[PDB]
Amino acid sequence: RPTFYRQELNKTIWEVPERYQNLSPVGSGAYGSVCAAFDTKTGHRVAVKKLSRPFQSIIHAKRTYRELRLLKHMKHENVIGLLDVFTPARSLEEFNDVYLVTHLMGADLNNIVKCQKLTDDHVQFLIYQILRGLKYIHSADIIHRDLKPSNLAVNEDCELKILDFGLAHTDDEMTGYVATRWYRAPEIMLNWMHYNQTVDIWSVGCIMAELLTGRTLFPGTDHIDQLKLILRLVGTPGAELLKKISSESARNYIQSLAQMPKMNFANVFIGANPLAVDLLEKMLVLDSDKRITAAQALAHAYFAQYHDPDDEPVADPYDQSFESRDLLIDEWKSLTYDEVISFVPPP
Ligand SMILES: CCCc1ccc(NC(C)=O)cc1O
Ligand SMILES: [Cl-]
Ligand SMILES: [Cl-]
Ligand SMILES: [Cl-]
Ligand SMILES: [Cl-]
Ligand SMILES: [Mg+2]
Repeated sequence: RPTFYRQELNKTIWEVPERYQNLSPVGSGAYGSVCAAFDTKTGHRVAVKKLSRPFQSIIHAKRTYRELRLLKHMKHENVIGLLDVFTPARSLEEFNDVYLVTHLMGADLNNIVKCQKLTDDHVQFLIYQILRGLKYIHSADIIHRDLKPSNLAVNEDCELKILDFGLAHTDDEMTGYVATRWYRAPEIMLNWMHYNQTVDIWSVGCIMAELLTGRTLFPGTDHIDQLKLILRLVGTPGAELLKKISSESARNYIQSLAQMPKMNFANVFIGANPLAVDLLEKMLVLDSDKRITAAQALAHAYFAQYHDPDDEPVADPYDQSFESRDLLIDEWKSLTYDEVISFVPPP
């Protein structure tokens, strides 16, 4: 066990191993607080996150376990990984606090999109890396659920990592003119379907469109306005898809709208590479069964310059049976403690 030292930063106590030096606050959320630091063992600049109230309820304890399980599994060049996890506690009986350590990320794709002039080669490389990471995530039967520009880190060499997996966002967070909803698939925006991995491909289509034009694709002022923007571009549901729609709330509202045809994407995305237009038409489909998958998209001709089927790896299997398990707070807490003490750092 390393030696730990204590300090108070912005009214919070931080108790961390001596290896982490020069802690400086960089933000707070509802799930924790974050400090930048220098890691003397590896030489990296790191982000250290102290979870807030990790075991305050059954829901919160299960969420803490879920986050740690996910971060310990993800080992891929285009996905955020876990550098370290620690607790100052010396036993399960005194265990209360959890700290997570990752590489410190600078710019996100929002910063790139609003300030930089992107060539077609830039869009190719950025979307290629998203899809490479998504092939890996989906091969473990994980759904990201929250892909958007602020959850994609990008460095000076245009290299990209996927961040901030959806841990299961409030109704207030998705209300009104908010980027938190602009990238969500139409079948989940009003919970007309259960989540599945095809929702992430819709999000990729929205992101790629925004890199090509510099503008949000579906900036709705509320859920209904956003659905209308979507249906104007892709058309109202055809007979084949309506037959598959199980939700009675969806059918009733959908049938109240005048029918509209799918628009011509070459007249929407003026000047874009025709191969980019073709890929967008394969992502932005209402029938989620018919959307292109991440593995299929990597082989599309738009990525010919970067695609290498011997360098697009899949994940080890990921056991999610805990998600259907009913446990007490202290049982989730003990499971989390086991995962903290068994962590082995990357080479
Ligand atoms: C405006 C329609 C919203 C919607 C509702 C359901 C589905 N179902 C499938 C299987 O893809 C897909 C949808 O796009
Ligand atoms: Cl140390
Ligand atoms: Cl503790
Ligand atoms: Cl965003
Ligand atoms: Cl597993
Ligand atoms: Mg985020």
